[PDB]
Amino acid sequence: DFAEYFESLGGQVIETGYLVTLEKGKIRKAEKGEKIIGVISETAGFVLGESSFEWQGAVLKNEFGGIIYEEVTTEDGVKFKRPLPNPDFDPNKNYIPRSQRREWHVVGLLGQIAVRIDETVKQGHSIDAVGGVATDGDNFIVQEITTPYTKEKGYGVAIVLVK
Amino acid sequence: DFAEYFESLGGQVIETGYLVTLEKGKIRKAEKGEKIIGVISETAGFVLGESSFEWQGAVLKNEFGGIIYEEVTTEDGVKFKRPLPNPDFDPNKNYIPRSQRREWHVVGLLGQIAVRIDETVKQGHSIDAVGGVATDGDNFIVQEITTPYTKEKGYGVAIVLVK
Amino acid sequence: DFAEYFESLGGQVIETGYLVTLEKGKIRKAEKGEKIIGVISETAGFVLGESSFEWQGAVLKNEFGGIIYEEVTTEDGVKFKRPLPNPDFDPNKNYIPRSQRREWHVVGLLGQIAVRIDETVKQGHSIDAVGGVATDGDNFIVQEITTPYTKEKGYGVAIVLVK
Ligand SMILES: Nc1ncnc2c1ncn2[C@@H]1O[C@H](COP(=O)(O)OP(=O)(O)OP(=O)(O)O)[C@@H](O)[C@H]1O
Ligand SMILES: Nc1ncnc2c1ncn2[C@@H]1O[C@H](COP(=O)(O)OP(=O)(O)OP(=O)(O)O)[C@@H](O)[C@H]1O
Ligand SMILES: Nc1ncnc2c1ncn2[C@@H]1O[C@H](COP(=O)(O)OP(=O)(O)OP(=O)(O)O)[C@@H](O)[C@H]1O
Ligand SMILES: [Mg+2]
Ligand SMILES: [Mg+2]
Ligand SMILES: [Mg+2]
Repeated sequence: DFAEYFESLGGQVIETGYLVTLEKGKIRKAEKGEKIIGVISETAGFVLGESSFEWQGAVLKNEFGGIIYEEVTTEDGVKFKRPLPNPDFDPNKNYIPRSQRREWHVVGLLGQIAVRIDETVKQGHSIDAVGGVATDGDNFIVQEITTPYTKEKGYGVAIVLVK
Repeated sequence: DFAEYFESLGGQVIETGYLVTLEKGKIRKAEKGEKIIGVISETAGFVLGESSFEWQGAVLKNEFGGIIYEEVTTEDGVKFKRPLPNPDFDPNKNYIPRSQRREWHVVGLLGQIAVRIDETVKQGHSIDAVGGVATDGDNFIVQEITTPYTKEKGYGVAIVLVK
Repeated sequence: DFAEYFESLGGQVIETGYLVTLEKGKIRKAEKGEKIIGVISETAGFVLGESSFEWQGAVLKNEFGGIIYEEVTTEDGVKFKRPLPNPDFDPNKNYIPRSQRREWHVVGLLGQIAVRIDETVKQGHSIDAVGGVATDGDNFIVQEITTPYTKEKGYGVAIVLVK
């Protein structure tokens, strides 16, 4: 799937397959009526927001998150743009990537993503969520149930085409 | 466009430009009312699901399609994770990529994608599908008709912005 | 965000953060009721349509934008496909990339994108657009207001999750 890095609300840890929603700029399990933005994913071929690499703040950024470049002038003026390092930056601090912190999740936003399902979910049918687990409903299109629902497990797994 | 690999229902071959839908976990031409998931595409800059590379099953995967890693222990315990090869795997078998099998299609899910249109389709207007060909309707936004509809050809081509 | 290159309608220049729509196959600021296709973006990790590289026309393309390949035959017939150069192509012309022309914009279509907001926009709430600036409404989900609305500036900045 195509995915993005998001932060869980309580700094929780939402296991893969649960449908997720936003509350105060963070992700949690999705209940009914609530809008499903995606599914926690381990299958993502393309994911945005993994500063992996350097602290997300190493360079300053404008109001729209874009790297602020200073314009440097030289030999009667060859001009080039170079990034504008943060005042708060610390090379004394040691950086841990987002794919190693626990508050950070890979959330799949588009494509075939495997989802936790209940007994209600059917092939060729849409879905809602309660407890973050899928249940027959209004959204996306269930591709195929891949590991069928059992009461002992509490869940099954279907591929849903999230768009 | 941003796209994904899908399998056609009868192991068919759906030519590029046709709008497509799902039936029992596979793709076919899209008729009316049916949900359009995408368009067969030759313009995809980013496509998921092309194992290209190795048999999709070389390594085992959990219930959510994610690579199962075994935890290996060493000199009083340096620990690292290594993939867990399939029992069914055969290095005696010779592997053909998905971009060479005929049941596998590049399906464009997001972005400007060229679509087969009829006489009804107009600029700045939405679309439906019948026969997999576009027809004036409710979905997406027709960017521009690029090769206008003729009865002799049976179709025209418009760029649609699929989202 | 995941983004695409688009051309502005009057060959304008739409600054980053404005919501945008289509009119006659081109982008302009989005007003009310109109469909929001995206937001001008400087944060795009993946963007399609930047020929960067060579004139978009160097090679010929079929009716669906896909590279036409000629089939070449050799020593009793090893066959390979090679691109089919345009009649109109000029190696006497010198090529300027799309990321340097002014009519070409990076439009973010999916993911967390920073957007210009008014006084009305709230956290956890949907949006519409007037003047291309966000205003409380029906679309997407406002993640967090990052630079709060002031009358003196005329706008604030919120992260919206465009899908
Ligand atoms: N001022 C700083 N200078 C350099 N590195 C920093 C700074 N603040 C935090 N870090 C790095 O970030 C990690 C822990 O802080 P944290 O990443 O939670 O801050 P953050 O700015 O909110 O980033 P994120 O949004 O990725 O959580 C450490 O790996 C540390 O190296
Ligand atoms: N058990 C196996 N071990 C190694 N390679 C295999 C195995 N089964 C199939 N293949 C490879 O897959 C190709 C044909 O089988 P096929 O790919 O249809 O199986 P599949 O597992 O359904 O994969 P896909 O979902 O890509 O079709 C051949 O290129 C062959 O090398
Ligand atoms: N016939 C041609 N042969 C080679 N290069 C060309 C040709 N026409 C335009 N260009 C290149 O394109 C740039 C200016 O023309 P322009 O790109 O607007 O044409 P275009 O085909 O509409 O491309 P785009 O859709 O990117 O605007 C120059 O950098 C020039 O090198
Ligand atoms: Mg943080
Ligand atoms: Mg198969
Ligand atoms: Mg042009």
